[PDB]
Amino acid sequence: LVDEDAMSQIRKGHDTMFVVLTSRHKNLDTVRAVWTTGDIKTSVDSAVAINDLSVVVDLLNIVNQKASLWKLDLCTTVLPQIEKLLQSKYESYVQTGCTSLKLILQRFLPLITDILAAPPSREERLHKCRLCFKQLKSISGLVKSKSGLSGRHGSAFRELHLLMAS
Amino acid sequence: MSLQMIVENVKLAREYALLGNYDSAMVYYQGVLDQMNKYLYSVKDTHLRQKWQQVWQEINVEAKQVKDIMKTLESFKL
Repeated sequence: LVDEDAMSQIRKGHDTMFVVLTSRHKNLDTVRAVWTTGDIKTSVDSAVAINDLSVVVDLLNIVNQKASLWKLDLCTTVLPQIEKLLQSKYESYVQTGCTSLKLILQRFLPLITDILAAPPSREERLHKCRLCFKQLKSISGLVKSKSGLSGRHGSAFRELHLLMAS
Repeated sequence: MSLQMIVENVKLAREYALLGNYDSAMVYYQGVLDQMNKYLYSVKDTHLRQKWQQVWQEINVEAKQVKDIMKTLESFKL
């Protein structure tokens, strides 16, 4: 291609890149300022309120690395974000949601099952478990709606369907 | 240098950055700046030199933005 053509093709996207990255960094700075308090759930809630999905993804990619930072309460915020990410056109967004979902299932499903199986302070851990179960059931319905036929992210949804077959 | 290759590598750097794959974005940003540096070295036309240097400045802006985002992400302690 000619120089003028190559440069035009390159320059066309620069203004958007600059603005998108500036805004993303501003939003990450806000989230980071809450994160340093050690209140992980409030940090994630702040990211959700800002409603920059790329920042939710970046933050989950961080928290997905250390399951020990997850409290039961955090699942009530993350599960709805997983459902949203599982409907993304971006394979990497789906993958981030799948990773968060696998972490939650491995860390909290036994506890959730124990709490919900108990016979009729403590009513707060029970309340959180009941909410997590309904949110997990919602994701289960989504995965089942998407795995009967191999779709855009068929491989990821086949794996999720098998994992959640319980 | 192949201009088509430079265009493609800018596109890939930007796509990785937009999708939060900052490690790969930086590889492509630094790689394409090296390619533009080599191309500029061959440019004698003064008008083309000015214009390609301006592209080089703009890509540097984006690359620095990604680097600074990565620094902030690394600041999240687990």
